Amino acid sequence: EFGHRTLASTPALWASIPCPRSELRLDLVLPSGQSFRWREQSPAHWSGVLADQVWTLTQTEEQLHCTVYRSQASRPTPDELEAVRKYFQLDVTLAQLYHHWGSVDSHFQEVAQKFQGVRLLRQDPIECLFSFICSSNNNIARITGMVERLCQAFGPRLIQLDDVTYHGFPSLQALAGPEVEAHLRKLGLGYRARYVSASARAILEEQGGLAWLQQLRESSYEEAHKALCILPGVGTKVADCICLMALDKPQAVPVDVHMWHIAQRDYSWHPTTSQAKGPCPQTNKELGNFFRSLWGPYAGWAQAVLFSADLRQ
DNA sequence: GGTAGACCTGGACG
DNA sequence: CGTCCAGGTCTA
Repeated sequence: EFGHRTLASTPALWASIPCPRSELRLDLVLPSGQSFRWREQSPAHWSGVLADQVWTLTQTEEQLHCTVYRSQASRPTPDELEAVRKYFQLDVTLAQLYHHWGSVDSHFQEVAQKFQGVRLLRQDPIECLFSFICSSNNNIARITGMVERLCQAFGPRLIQLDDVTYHGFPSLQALAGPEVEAHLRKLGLGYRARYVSASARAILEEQGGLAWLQQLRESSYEEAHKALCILPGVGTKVADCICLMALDKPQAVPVDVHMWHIAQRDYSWHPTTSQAKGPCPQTNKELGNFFRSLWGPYAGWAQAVLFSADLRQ
């Protein structure tokens, strides 16, 4: 048996974590632009790297089926499945949050019907940092390719399924190496080729390496957000992403075009205390606060719910 | 402190 | 085929 597995082709190799489509919708999470490393190689079967390992994920109505490629084949262990639960944060009950945002908001309660199972992935800081550095002034379609080539170039080779080889996300040492930028431009990363190199070296030579970054999962949102921006290619929008998706700051509200349109069309929002009228540093910060008060401690997850709906719209 | 102007690039539209 | 735009950040 070769190629990517399916629930039908290789039943004996799939374990299932109990999970209803209301709690998680793969087709509304993985390609939604949180991670750029999941592909639907097979219909309803999403494959990608998780915890330095390849997985294929598919879901029924009450179960989420998982299969792992580690050299002996076997269904996922109890601990390997745990890695999956951690990734989708399956302890955070979406049904509750949905009730709360719908309870204190009407427009949400409306869109919160057609779009369920939209949660946040608990991503690794490094992968998330550099992935979202490539997102600025760019489209999800492009970003995916850039991150794919980036990983192929400087990422550890994992395994090969079909004509697809998977790579662990590059390390700081890898991204800081000589002539990385020159290499990354060949991969068409554009002006962001420098941002990656600079940030890799900045973190590893001026900040304290990996330790500095990871220790922001304990810091406060305000602390971490402030900490990130000093990195090249990292502004408020990019920082809010890293915080929200990797740094465990659920109140982080990434403000961008989509969020600014939604904040002008669906909430008729208007910059109260701001000299300007458009997306200037000031307003964007204020806009975020507005959602943090509206939706609360998890204004970030709520954003992701609407943001996803707006994409497939 | 508050502002446009630009950028690498690849896909849409007029 | 030129103008715009996409999960914006860095600049005189």
